[PDB]
Amino acid sequence: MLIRIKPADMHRVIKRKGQESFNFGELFAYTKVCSHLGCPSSLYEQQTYRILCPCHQSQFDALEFAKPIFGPAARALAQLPITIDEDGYLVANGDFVEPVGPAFWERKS
Amino acid sequence: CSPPGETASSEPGTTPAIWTGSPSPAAPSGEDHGGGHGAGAAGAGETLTAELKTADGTSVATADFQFADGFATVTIETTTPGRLTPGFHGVHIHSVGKCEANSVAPTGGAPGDFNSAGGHFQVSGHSGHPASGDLSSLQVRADGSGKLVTTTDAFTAEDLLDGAKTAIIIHEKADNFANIPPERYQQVNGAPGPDQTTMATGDAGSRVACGVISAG
Amino acid sequence: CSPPGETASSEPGTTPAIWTGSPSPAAPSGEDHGGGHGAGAAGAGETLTAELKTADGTSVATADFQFADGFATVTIETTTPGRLTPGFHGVHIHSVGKCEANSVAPTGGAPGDFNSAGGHFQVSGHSGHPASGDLSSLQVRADGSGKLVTTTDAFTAEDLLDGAKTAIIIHEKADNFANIPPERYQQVNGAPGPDQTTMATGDAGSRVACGVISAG
Amino acid sequence: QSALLRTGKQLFETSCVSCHGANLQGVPDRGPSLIGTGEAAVYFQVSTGRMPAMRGEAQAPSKPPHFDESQIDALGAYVQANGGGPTVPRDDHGAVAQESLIGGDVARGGDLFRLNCASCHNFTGKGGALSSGKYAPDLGDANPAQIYTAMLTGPQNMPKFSDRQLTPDEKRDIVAYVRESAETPSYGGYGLGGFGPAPEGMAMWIIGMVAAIGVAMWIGSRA
Amino acid sequence: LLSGTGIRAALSGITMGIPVIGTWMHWALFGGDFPGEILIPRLYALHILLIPGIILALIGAHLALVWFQKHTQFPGPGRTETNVVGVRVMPVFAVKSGAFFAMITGVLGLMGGLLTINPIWNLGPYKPSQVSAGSQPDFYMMWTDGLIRLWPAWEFYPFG
Amino acid sequence: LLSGTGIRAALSGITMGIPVIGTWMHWALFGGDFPGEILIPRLYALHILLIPG
Ligand SMILES: CC(C)=CCC/C(C)=C/CC/C(C)=C/CC/C(C)=C/CC/C(C)=C/CC/C(C)=C/CC/C(C)=C/CC/C(C)=C/CC/C(C)=C/CC1=C(C)C(=O)c2ccccc2C1=O
Ligand SMILES: CC(C)=CCC/C(C)=C\CC/C(C)=C/CC/C(C)=C/CC/C(C)=C/CC/C(C)=C/CC/C(C)=C/CC/C(C)=C/CC/C(C)=C\CC1=C(C)C(=O)c2ccccc2C1=O
Ligand SMILES: CCCCCCCCCCCCCCCC(=O)O[C@H](COC(=O)CCCCCCC[C@@H](C)CCCCCCCCC)COP(=O)(O)O[C@H]1[C@H](O)[C@H](O)[C@H](O)[C@@H](O)[C@@H]1O
Ligand SMILES: CCCCCCCCCCCCCCCC(=O)O[C@H](COC(=O)CCCCCCC[C@@H](C)CCCCCCCCC)COP(=O)(O)O[C@H]1[C@H](O)[C@H](O)[C@H](O)[C@@H](O)[C@@H]1O
Ligand SMILES: CCCCCCCCCCCCCCCC(=O)O[C@H](COC(=O)CCCCCCC[C@@H](C)CCCCCCCCC)COP(=O)(O)O[C@H]1[C@H](O)[C@H](O)[C@H](O)[C@@H](O)[C@@H]1O
Ligand code: HEC
Ligand code: FES
Repeated sequence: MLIRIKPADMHRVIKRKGQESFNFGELFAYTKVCSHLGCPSSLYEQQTYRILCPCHQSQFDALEFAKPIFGPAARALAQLPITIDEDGYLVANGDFVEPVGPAFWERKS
Repeated sequence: CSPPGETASSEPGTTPAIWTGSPSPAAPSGEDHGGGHGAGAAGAGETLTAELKTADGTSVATADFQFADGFATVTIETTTPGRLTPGFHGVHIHSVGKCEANSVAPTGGAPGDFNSAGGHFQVSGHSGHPASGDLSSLQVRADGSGKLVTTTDAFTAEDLLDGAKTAIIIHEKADNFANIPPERYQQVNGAPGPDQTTMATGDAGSRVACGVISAG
Repeated sequence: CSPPGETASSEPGTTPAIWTGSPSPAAPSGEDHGGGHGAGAAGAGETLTAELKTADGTSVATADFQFADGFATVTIETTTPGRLTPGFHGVHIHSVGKCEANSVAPTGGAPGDFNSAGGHFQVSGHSGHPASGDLSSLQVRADGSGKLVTTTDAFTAEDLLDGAKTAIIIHEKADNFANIPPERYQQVNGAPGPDQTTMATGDAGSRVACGVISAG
Repeated sequence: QSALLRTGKQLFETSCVSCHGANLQGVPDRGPSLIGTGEAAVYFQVSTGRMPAMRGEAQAPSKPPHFDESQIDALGAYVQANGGGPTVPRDDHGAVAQESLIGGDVARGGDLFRLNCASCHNFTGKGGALSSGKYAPDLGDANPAQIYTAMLTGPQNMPKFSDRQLTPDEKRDIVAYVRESAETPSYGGYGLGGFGPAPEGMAMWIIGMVAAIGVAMWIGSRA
Repeated sequence: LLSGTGIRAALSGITMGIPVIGTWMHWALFGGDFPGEILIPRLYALHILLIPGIILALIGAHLALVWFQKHTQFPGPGRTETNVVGVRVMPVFAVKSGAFFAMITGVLGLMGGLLTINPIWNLGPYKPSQVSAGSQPDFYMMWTDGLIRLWPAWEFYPFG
Repeated sequence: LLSGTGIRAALSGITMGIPVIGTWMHWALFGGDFPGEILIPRLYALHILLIPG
């Protein structure tokens, strides 16, 4: 999910380690797959900047790095590094710095 | 427990740089190629464009000629709706590709868009009859547009990549080539033959357009 | 029992005729587009070829003219390897499309491939300078091939689709258009002006090739 | 070649003029005329040995060749000169090509084989039966040149596959598939021939069922 | 290729030739023409659940009938129509039946290893245009196929 | 859509979660990653023959 943070609310953004430059201006790309059991977290709420997952009602604070601020999720959504290539089209400026799906035993190392 | 890695208040970041993707080494075994042609030279391919500008930098026209199956197919599109007046223009291939506003290769007056190192840019082994150094004409109506083709293949893609970049220079005359034969017409000095300068290349007033054919 | 219908020894039969498939009706109405163009006339499209033949009935050149995006994107290829000699054949557009071996529309000498009803086939409203009827020199070297184009769009597909079919006629002259200006050169009668016959269209010796552009 | 033609003629005159009459015209009701058969036909047929044929029957069976490669070439050259026709493939040196006829693609070769060859031969080139005493033989003995020439000249009751019908690339692919299917080991045990249902049912009834019945006779008591 | 050719022969041709309802049975089994897109799923259901379920039920009935209608025996010294001479289930019969089961499954495993059965990889994918020369069913349907082959091409053509 | 997202959550997520053998169980059941092309045939077998039996 590519979300456009409002310019007024761009000052409330808190960035993760190694993900400070991931956002392209006011464009933030976060994996849709919920960090808890992997359902898409499609329910984006603007004016609250909360990415809610319908499967188990977990909210991730998009303003801050997409960390879960409610519900079963405990890990933040992986943030895609984005930029613009030649011709101005949006492209990924790399790969996720962490595994993106739901967590599993061989993770966080 | 909280995940080991979270939160970064310092290091605000930077705007991502413009992405510059690299050609695929894995997916492509080699380098993808575009136009295909014999290209009996260092290599030009079946794609060659050019922009003929004006004395003030305005785009007079945009030509494009490339070899496909041993015969060069070409086409020119008018760059402005009124680049050429309601008349005729003579297009000639000039050996010097510098589409400058005014230059003089020899010691003499520097005509407008006269960077050519002589008349028609004939072949290396041909310097007599009007070889490929002469191109097709450009007739402009009240509409002021250019689109038409001829069959001028004394030079090919191999000959195009010569020692110096060539150009197409369009002056504002018709195509006659001493149409007054010696039987009836006569020269200034009384001789019935034609003029060497006129026979070498299409000679007219100040050049109207000039465009380098070095993939301009 | 045995099948009711069998064993017709008589009526030996006939060879099936050559199949002439009918076009797909509204059911499979899908068909390939024949070419998009402005078509400011009864309709010509973006596809039109022609064969410029010689006085001996053999093809010399093969021209192609058709609008692509409002401008004619044309191309000409020599149909034989020795059609044009080592020199510049002067192309021109004749209003009369009959590529006859020798004809004379007016009352006078009938030059070879002189079926044109005048000089250069200009536009209907243009009869002065060398409009789209005029064309420059296309060069064939010792190889004997012709392929090179210009920007001559005083007319369009609508103008080409005129009352009479037009033709591309290549004589054996270059494109100069009175390269000897009146300042220095003089004519037969002493007047410094140019010749009307030479100015109207490219005048040369016997015509080399001629081909009707009516989808020849 | 002059001497090759002479050798082919000498072999022909003392081998087959009784049934392919001298002048290569066929003896009515003993053998067809060899005009137009070509060198490929001679190579395939004589190398497989069918041609030193000592009976007129439903089908000419294969047999040990009666001529060595040089004599095969001599006979083929003689027949080609007399009639003129298809020629056997050859490699750079000049010998009959064997490895060069292995097409690169094997899936394409197998598809073509199934569409055209398996029709009568088998799924994997084992033999097949035909109308009246005829039969499509197993292809496991044939070498790539023999397979290619068999396609090129329909030997007997076999459709003649011209180069136009099966481009030499397609024939090379079919040859590759034939050799691969012939030389490939049976995965899963002993492929009982290549025919599934019949050899499998016989092996059941003979190996598994006799084992089961013998074990039952051992366990139980006759009465 | 082999088994699909067998299906095309038997299930399609025989079913569709039946006079009054042949085509109706064919279309209702195949969900339409022969290569209908439901044939194999339907056969899969029939072959993993429906027919094996009926076979299991009938085997249960068979074994229960054998069990409670005491097994018959050949005439012998002490064997009469009103007694069963043999061995009791527990000590001897059960052990020997289990051992026989072990040996039968051993024979089946040995043959699954050592003998190749149905090399489908050799038998290309089914295509109506392709066929082999063998074209036989398993030995249990071989008698039906042989009947098809041998019967002397007698066809009747009633009114239209 | 509903049943697929339910499967993705329950089966896939909770299977991958299991500490020592979770990912192995997931790969054994789905024959690969979650959308493995054997999941529904396997469930069909389990549902019409195995579990009903
Ligand atoms: C419709 C019909 C049955 C028509 C007649 C066709 C038929 C079965 C003819 C007989 C075949 C025979 C026996 C041919 C030999 C020539 C002949 C007829 C000789 C005279 C017969 C005679 C009276 C001999 C004296 C004593 C006698 C009866 C000897 C019989 C000899 C034989 C062949 C005995 C065993 C029977 C046998 C193997 C018959 C062929 C049937 C089948 C289905 C074999 C299956 C089978 C095949 C076909 C494989 O290719 C294969 C490849 C690799 C591993 C396994 C197998 C395999 O199991
Ligand atoms: C790569 C790969 C997947 C490989 C594996 C292949 C695969 C998918 C499956 C096969 C793998 C397996 C599990 C194979 C072994 C199968 C198996 C259970 C074998 C058992 C045989 C065995 C190990 C015997 C050991 C020797 C021993 C001490 C024997 C005495 C104790 C035993 C085991 C007694 C068993 C008794 C037995 C067979 C009971 C069967 C139960 C059933 C269904 C019916 C009982 C029953 C019977 C057996 C009658 O005969 C009968 C006759 C007349 C009327 C009624 C009945 C009746 O009700
Ligand atoms: C009791 C349980 C044990 C079961 C037997 C298990 C045997 C295991 C063998 C070893 C492992 C598997 C080897 C697989 C490698 C392999 O497949 O084995 C062929 C051999 O094949 C043959 O000839 C047969 C040789 C004879 C020996 C085997 C005979 C066993 C039979 C009798 C068992 C069934 C019982 C039937 C009873 C019959 C009587 C009925 C009354 C050998 O190659 P080849 O010979 O060249 O095959 C040709 C391709 O090349 C070539 O292209 C191709 O075109 C073909 O020509 C092909 O034959
Ligand atoms: C799971 C499915 C189970 C089945 C359930 C569904 C079955 C429904 C069947 C009834 C549906 C209607 C029948 C349609 C089709 C039909 O059956 O044909 C009729 C035939 O009536 C006749 O005259 C025949 C009698 C005259 C000849 C006397 C023959 C005696 C024979 C039968 C004795 C041999 C029996 C031996 C049995 C052997 C058993 C083997 C094991 C005439 O044609 P018609 O009804 O107009 O249908 C037109 C198409 O013929 C037309 O080709 C098409 O173009 C359409 O227009 C269509 O509408
Ligand atoms: C149907 C399937 C049924 C299962 C059958 C198959 C199961 C086979 C499992 C064994 C296969 C080998 C394990 C591979 C994977 C593995 O497990 O990770 C190991 C883990 O060892 C450790 O240190 C862990 C101990 C240290 C922490 C102490 C933790 C105590 C916990 C367990 C207490 C909570 C238990 C609660 C139970 C709750 C139950 C819930 C109902 C270390 O990694 P490694 O063996 O090098 O494997 C590399 C990948 O880690 C690497 O990401 C990859 O890149 C590769 O390089 C790979 O090779
Ligand atoms: C029934 C039609 C038929 C088809 C179609 C057919 N074959 Fe044959 N094939 C035969 C017959 C019959 C023979 C035996 C010819 C002879 O013995 O004279 C034969 C002979 C052969 C041989 C010679 C084997 C040997 O050892 O002598 C080979 C190899 C072969 N075929 C392979 C092929 C190939 C490759 C194709 C390409 C599709 C093909 N078959 C298609 C029937 C056919
Ligand atoms: S599946 Fe998204 S929060 Fe649980």
